[PDB]
This record gives sequence, C-alpha cells and structure tokens, in this order.
Amino acid sequence: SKFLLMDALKLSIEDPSHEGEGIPLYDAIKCMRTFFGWKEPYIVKPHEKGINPNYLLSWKQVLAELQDIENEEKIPRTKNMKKTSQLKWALGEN
Amino acid sequence: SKFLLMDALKLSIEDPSHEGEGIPLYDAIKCMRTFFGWKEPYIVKPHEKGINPNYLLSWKQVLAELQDIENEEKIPRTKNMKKTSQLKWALGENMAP
Amino acid sequence: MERIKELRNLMSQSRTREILTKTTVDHMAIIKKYTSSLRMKWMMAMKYPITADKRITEMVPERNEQGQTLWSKMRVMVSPLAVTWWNRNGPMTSTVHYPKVYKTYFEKVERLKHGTFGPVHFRNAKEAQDVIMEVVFPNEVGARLTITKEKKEELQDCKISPLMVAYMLERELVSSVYIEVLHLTQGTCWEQMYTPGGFLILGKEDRRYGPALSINELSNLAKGEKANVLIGQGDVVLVMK
Amino acid sequence: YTYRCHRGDTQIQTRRSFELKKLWEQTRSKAGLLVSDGGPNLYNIRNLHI
Repeated sequence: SKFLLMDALKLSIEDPSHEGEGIPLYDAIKCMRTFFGWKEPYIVKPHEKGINPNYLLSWKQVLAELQDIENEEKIPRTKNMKKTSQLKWALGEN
Repeated sequence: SKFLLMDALKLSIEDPSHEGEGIPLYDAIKCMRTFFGWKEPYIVKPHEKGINPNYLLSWKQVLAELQDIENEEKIPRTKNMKKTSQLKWALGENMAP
Repeated sequence: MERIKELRNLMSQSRTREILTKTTVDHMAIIKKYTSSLRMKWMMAMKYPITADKRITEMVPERNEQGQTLWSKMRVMVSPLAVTWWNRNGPMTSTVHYPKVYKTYFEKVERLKHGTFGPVHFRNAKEAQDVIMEVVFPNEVGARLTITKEKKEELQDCKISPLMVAYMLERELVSSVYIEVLHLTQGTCWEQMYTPGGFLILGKEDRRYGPALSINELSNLAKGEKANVLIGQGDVVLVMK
Repeated sequence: YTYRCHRGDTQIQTRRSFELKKLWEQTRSKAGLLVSDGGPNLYNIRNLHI
C-alpha cells in the first residue's frame, strides 16, 4: 500500500483555535515542535537491497533543513530540498 | 500624553493556542480579521492646524498596505511603508532648515 | 466600421475567398461545424479570473472599504468580489418585464405549492417558428394573428436579449402535469399519490428603381412603391402593392 | 468548496468572507438568498424540476 494503515500514530496540535487557517508547512512545524524525546537514530531492519546510510542521511538532512528556516529574512511558503548524493540515489535520478 | 488612557478599547484575539509564539505583526493581523463593520471614514473634528485629507490618505494607505500582503512570493517579517507625499508631510521630512 | 474592414482583409487570401464566393447561404450550417473538473478549481485560486467590459471601471470602485482590490488593468480582468459587491450595493432596476417570458416556469411552482399528496402504497414547429420570427425579429422576416398583436403590444420596448426571449417563447408556444413529476409519484416498488390542483414580387433587384429599402415600409408612398427590398435574409426583390 | 461560497453565519475564512457577511447582515428575508452568495439550500426530491 501507499501508506500504512494499522501501525500509524499522529502528532496532534491540541485543539487549534477556530480562527486558525494557514499553510500546511507551518502546521507541520507546530505539530513537530510539540514533541520531545528525539535521540540518535539507528537502523533496526535492513532492506537487503540498496544503501541504508543514504536513508539515514536523508532523515538527518530533512531534520536539519526543517530546523534551518530561521536564518532567512523572508521565510517562504514552500520548502525545497537540496540535491545531494543520497537524495539523488534514493529518487533514481541516474 | 503619549497614549490616551480612559477612552481606549481593545480587539481581543480570544485565547490563542498555548504553543503560539509569533511575530507581533501576525498577531495584529489576526486581531484585525476578527472585526466586520468598516465603512467610509470621514472627518468629525478638524485639527485647525494642518491638512486633514493627508490624515485620511494615511489611514487608507495603512489599510491598503496591510491588505496587500498576499501579493508576495515570500512572507516578510516587518512592514516598511511606501514613502508617500501625505506620509512625508505628516512626518515632517521636508521642513528641515 | 470594423465589419467592412474585416470583410476587406478576410478576402485578401485566395483560399479564404474561394470558399466565401463559391458556396451559397443554403450551405451555412454544414460548414459551421468544422471546428477541431480540476481546471475550474485551479483558476479560482488565483486573482482576477473573470472577464468584463471597460465600463465596469466607471461604476465599480477599485477597492472596497476594507482595502481589497476588485479589478486590475492591463475587456478587463475582474474578481468574484466585484460580482458580490454589485449584488450588495449597485444600480437597481425594478422593471416588471423580466418575467414577461418566464411564466412557463412559474405555473410549475404554482402547481407545486397548491397541492395535496395523500398516502403512499408499496404495491408490487414551423407554425410556431413563423410567429416567433415576426415577433422577435421584425427586420429578418421571410416572404410570408391575434397572438402576434398581443405579443408586440405587451413587450414592445422592454426587450432584454433576443436569443433568450426567442428560446423562452419557443418553449412556451410549442397529461404533461402528471409526467413532469414522474420522479416523485412512481418508484421501483412503491407508488405515491399526488394531485396538482402582403405584397407581390415582379422580379429580381432592379437598379433603376433607386436603392433598396428595409422591411419596415408601412408608408406605401402613394400605393405604387415599385420598390427593391431585402426579403428574408438573402437577395433583393422588387415589390408591388 | 469550489466556488468559495459558504453560509453567511459560518466561521470559515476565505477571500469572499467580508462581502458575504455584509450581504447577510444587510438583508432581511434570508431564505431568499441564492446558494451562490451565502444562501440556504431548499432542494429536495420534489424540487428537482424547478
């Protein structure tokens, strides 16, 4: 399936006010900011095909680039990732 | 006095979220969007020293430049007003000896 | 004047002139047809998706009392907020001739409110188009009655649009009461009760009898009037009393 | 959803909300307003042909 069904959990935003209408990116940022407990990630079940360090570096990259918006004076509406080796391998650009 | 005391009201935001900490400009915009009932403004007491149409144009420009945020690909943090003739007269930028 | 110059520059090309000169007006319809939703909910999210005429600038203000723009300049581009503003506070015309041709709908409503349903059981054209033409299109009648007089009397100078009035009159002039509510009375395994409750032509166009004239020639001009006139929408013929 | 035409007495915030609110507050008989501009829906099985 495209998305898993029985094993999913949600990071809620705890009853936003009735006047809250906005961009999904900032909603996701707010939902992520309400959670504490991140640790050093590591692999538990390999894919037995492909490179797993690319996946780990992709997760680290998405975390870092989600945490790196405050350096901009003109914060955007959409987020574009940086074309790196791990993402190029994962998306099958070659 | 710098700000009037007895004759002031407020436009409450009605209990923002406990995790909400943002720029005051967006808070002001969200406070403004909660009011309906704007009409055509008009002078009720002249200043008897100056030009009142400049005040009308300043208020209208404030409203227009607050509404025209959406015409931007990137959302700004602070608002810089356009240097207009009425604003220049109000700020006294041409009366420098 | 654009009409004549479009005629002039349209026939400059030989390919577009042979077609216009060879085929006749009898073959108009057979050549008109030779032409070669997420789309709707994608241009409504962008500003100014509607087309209007230039006169909207004089009547509708550019900005509202809040500060939102209503139209922009380069037939100009406008937003639905302009339509809502017009519906809110605009010029008002209280003419009674709007339903002058819409009754054929109204009795339907009159046949719906004034009715009783009761219990339910679970048992297991030319003769009209000719008058339409003489009523709506006096200047384009063919080479051919109390209803005609009544229609000309009741809607003489209060027209809205020729196409809409023509369609409505055709629908009105051309049992049905039980058929029109077939979706409510009859079902797949149930039935619901319900009660509603002239001149003559001597020949072709003649250049000696001056220029041609229009159809509106009630003034016979001494009853002779051997006059060239455009009959129907085709050629010019001579007319005698 | 597609034509941004919600009821006048709703909290949904769109670009057409202000004009719809003003029109809703201006009128007296609110049942005669079209669905296109902040109006109620009166359609049912019996009204499908009008």
